[PDB]
Amino acid sequence: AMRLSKFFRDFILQRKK
Repeated sequence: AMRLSKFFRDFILQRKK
């Protein structure tokens, strides 16, 4: 699974507004 996928995703979800 990893915490990577979510991690930069957590970057992503804020980038997409």
